[PDB]
Amino acid sequence: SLPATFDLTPEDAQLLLAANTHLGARNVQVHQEPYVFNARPDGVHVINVGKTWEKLVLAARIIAAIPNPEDVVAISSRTFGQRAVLKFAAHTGATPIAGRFTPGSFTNYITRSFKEPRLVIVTDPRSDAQAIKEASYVNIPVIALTDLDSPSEFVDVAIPCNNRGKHSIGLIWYLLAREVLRLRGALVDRTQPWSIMPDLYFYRFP
Amino acid sequence: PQAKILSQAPTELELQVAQAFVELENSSPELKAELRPLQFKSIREIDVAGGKKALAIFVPVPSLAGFHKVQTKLTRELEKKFQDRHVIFLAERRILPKPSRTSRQVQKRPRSRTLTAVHDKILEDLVFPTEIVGKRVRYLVGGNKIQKVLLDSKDVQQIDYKLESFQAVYNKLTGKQIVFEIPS
Amino acid sequence: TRSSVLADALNAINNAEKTGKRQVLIRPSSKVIIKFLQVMQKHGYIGEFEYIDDHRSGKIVVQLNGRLNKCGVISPRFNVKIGDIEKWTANLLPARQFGYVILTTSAGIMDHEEARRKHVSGKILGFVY
Amino acid sequence: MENDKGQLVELYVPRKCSATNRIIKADDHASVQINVAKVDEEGRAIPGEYVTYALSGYVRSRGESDDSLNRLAQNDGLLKNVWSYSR
Amino acid sequence: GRMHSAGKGISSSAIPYSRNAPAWFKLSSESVIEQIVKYARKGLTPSQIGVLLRDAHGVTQARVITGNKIMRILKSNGLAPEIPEDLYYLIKKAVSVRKHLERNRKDKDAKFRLILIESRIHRLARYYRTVAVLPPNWKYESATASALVN
Amino acid sequence: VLVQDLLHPTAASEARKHKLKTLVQGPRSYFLDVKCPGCLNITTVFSHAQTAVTCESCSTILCTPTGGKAKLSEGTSFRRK
RNA sequence: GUCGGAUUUCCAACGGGGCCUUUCCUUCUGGCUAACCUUGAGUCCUUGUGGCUCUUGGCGAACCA
Ligand SMILES: [Mg+2]
Ligand SMILES: [Mg+2]
Ligand SMILES: [Zn+2]
Repeated sequence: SLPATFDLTPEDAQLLLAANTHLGARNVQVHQEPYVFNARPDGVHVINVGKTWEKLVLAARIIAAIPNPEDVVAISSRTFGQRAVLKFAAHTGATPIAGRFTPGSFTNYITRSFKEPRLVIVTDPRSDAQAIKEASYVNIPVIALTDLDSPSEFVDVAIPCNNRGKHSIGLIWYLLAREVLRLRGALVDRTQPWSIMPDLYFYRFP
Repeated sequence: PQAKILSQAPTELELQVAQAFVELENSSPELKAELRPLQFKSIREIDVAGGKKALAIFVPVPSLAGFHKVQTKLTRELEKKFQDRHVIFLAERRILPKPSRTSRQVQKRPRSRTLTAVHDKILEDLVFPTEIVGKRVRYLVGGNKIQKVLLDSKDVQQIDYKLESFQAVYNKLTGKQIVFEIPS
Repeated sequence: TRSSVLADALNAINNAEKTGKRQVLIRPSSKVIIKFLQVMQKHGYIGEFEYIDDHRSGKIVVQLNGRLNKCGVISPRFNVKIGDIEKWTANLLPARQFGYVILTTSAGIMDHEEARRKHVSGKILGFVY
Repeated sequence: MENDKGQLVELYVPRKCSATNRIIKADDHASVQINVAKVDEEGRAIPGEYVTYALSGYVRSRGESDDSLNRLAQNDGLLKNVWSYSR
Repeated sequence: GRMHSAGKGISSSAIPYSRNAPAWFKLSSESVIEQIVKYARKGLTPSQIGVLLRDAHGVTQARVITGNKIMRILKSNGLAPEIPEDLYYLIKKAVSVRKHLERNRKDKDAKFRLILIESRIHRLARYYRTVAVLPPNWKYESATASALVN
Repeated sequence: VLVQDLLHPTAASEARKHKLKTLVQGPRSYFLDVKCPGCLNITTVFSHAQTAVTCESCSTILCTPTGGKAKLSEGTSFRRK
């Protein structure tokens, strides 16, 4: 139910490997073992980035399918994710929560931060735990960026990457947004690479 | 010697196979010395849905030991002669009926004579010389059993063109279905 | 020790269904487990199951849908007169409409409604719903 | 659920979970529905056609939601070579 | 899971699914029967015999190559011992412990363990006793036993 | 894990299970054809041999038994089966 | 169909019985039916070893002791 187009492109893969999204953490939850490709002699695991890709395409189809492009929420309290997410919001028009996720932002209609998503995307399912926990109280689907040691509780469609290094983060977010826009029609053809650099998504401090 | 090889019943196929038998020992010194003491009881012909048939050969049990030392060449020659027929060698094992609740006097009917043992022997002979590595009954959602036999990888080619034949033969002799499969 | 096989079989199946798994690996197997499962299947409480030979006593792999609220074994296989069935079904099953207290009679193993129909009775194995 | 006149008589036939075939009930605020987008040859997703799944709150709490989604999608044409039937 | 102790270890010979011979084996049945009797005459117990054939003479299973069990092979040729062999070894053990006890009367643990062994002897005994592989009157006593092993 | 195949497990994960806890238990031991050059005769020796096997003729010890496996002597030809 | 119930054909259901599948009650000797023939006879209609009953000896399936 997807064309010979959507398959992983040599260029894409180059990007990924350049940003070491393939570098998985030292321990594997029994829940993410199928993602793990092989383990290196130093104890660092390798992720089937083909699967990283297909999960990206999936998360994209979902982010796409939501009627009002405002409802989708990107989240991150994680430093790097702040920067990346903000842009994600910009190009995709989704709503962003960088930094401190106020508790009860999904319950409690009285507070000013009250939002009623129809999909949450989260950078780190551990540091952003509460947003996941809270999404669970109100039928809100979570799509996360999980390392191989990230709690896969209350998440559907995990994207196996590398929550640690900023390159991996930014890259994944960017690829995500790009795929979404390719799905909407915003970036007409599929041969055309994104005019925008992934480095816009990277975390920079002066 | 077509009446010499059989045991008290001459039919067309049986006389033709006994005659082929003779003409096959007539062209050898060791094969003739081995095949001559080898008698066989009866023969049965049963069809496959490929357009051809199969020749099951009933053998007295205490002779099968010797029959197995020759069976590859013997079936080779008997298949080169009798063409469009898949030749199979089975033993003759008498099954005893299960003791009824009012069964009068019966000696403790041994397990070798049990319906189970016998059918699992028919399986065993059906695929000589390849060796059965494990069986597996499927219980369907329609209430049909399917016995799945698994075979080795040493003599695949000797039997590969015969699988379907078994599925007929067995079905004619046991009433049970069967499927064959080989370990990846 | 392993005193009833049927007991551990049905226990495994139940636990698995609660976890929401999709397959279980029963061991060992029995003519009885086989029959019990065939009856479970006839009413579609489980999908299809496979018996694995190993010369000892086989294992079984059962696939299950999710239609199984609880199956269990009633333990000392009490005898049951025909009129008595009504009381068992009045206790175990959640409803007069459905469910099955499955028996062992001299006319084979079967659910209780088949026992009603064939007009026989025997001992009581367990119960499905 | 019918009566004798052959007419249905429930409040509602409820949503079953897709992974688990168990019922999702009305107070289960951890249950979820997933719309995935049907796509064109041009790689555009149509605004109003979805392949949708249901998931019990149980499966998401237990942390099997993901793997469940994988299998489901893969079998329903969305993915390929993500989810193995063997492990 | 282990009478007379708390431990629950599983450890045993598995067995091949194959009921019949291995391909790579090329000796006759009479060969190994001859070998077996030859070893029994040397004085061995069925166990040690099978171990020898498994080790040196590459016989996987006695009952495979020869359709008979090792014990049946010995009984066929009149080499069956009067008492079955595991029982033999149990009694042997209890004799040993009882002797060490005669010297040491203060080893409580030895007294204890002697009791356990004796119990196993008793249970085993009654089994053999029932299936008539031991004479219905046969009985273990300490003096009797020391007379048996000596 | 919520769904899987048990009748057809991966041979990888299967060869790592304990001897008994597989889909059908079967030994993990094998047999060895061996030769000491000073005899030119193949003996067959069980991989986890418990008795130290001597060659047919010469009083030479092919292998000493240890815990789990058999420790074959230095400078000895062997081959599986 | 019929002058409220009626039974045949079409059809599933659901139970029961007896067989054929290597395979269920086994006989032994004396009495009683019909069936196979030996055998010449009789009544009918297609010119009949066709159908229905006889006269001595048995095969097989029920039957009683
Ligand atoms: Mg134990
Ligand atoms: Mg005790
Ligand atoms: Zn030597």
